[PDB]
Amino acid sequence: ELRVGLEESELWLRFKELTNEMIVTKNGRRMFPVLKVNVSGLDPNAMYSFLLDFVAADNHRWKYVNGEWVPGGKPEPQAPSCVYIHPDSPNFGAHWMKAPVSFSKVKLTNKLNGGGQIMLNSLHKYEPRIHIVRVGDPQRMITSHCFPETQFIAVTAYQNEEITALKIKYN
Ligand SMILES: COc1ccc(NC(=O)Nc2ccncc2)cc1
Repeated sequence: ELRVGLEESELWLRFKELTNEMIVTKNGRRMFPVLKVNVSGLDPNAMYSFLLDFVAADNHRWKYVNGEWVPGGKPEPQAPSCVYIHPDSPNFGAHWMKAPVSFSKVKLTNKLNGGGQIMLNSLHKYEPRIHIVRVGDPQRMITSHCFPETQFIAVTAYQNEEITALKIKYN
């Protein structure tokens, strides 16, 4: 069976229990933690591309009030459908399964300033989602995994000083 497992889930849950935050900027900002997954049950002989996108978790935005994240208004129009193509794409199942698949280079932005960056809206919650696309397939078969442990709010600046401190402590 195809299995995609989250690497460093215990790390992710340390941020998740504070409510996790990722900085978005004009020129784009790498994530911490980095999304990494382990893969078993691909055809080692076949070729596949790895794609990553970020799904809006809620029909509302968030605000940090008295040290607490709370619903903070009605959402902004959905961010334009940005997909990050893993730079190893396309590759053999053997390649993707031999070591963890890391999205270390993905950049999160609040401006449509190109550069393969992902456009997010500040104060909105997103869930990372990975797609495995089989190359040369007339059925264009795609499998999609979501990672609820990796949920975060996009911010132009950190709200929770504990998050600001965790980020320094573990990075
Ligand atoms: C809850 O206690 C934990 C403490 C540490 C981790 N993992 C961790 O820090 N990983 C890491 C890897 C490489 N560079 C920096 C950090 C998980 C749980």
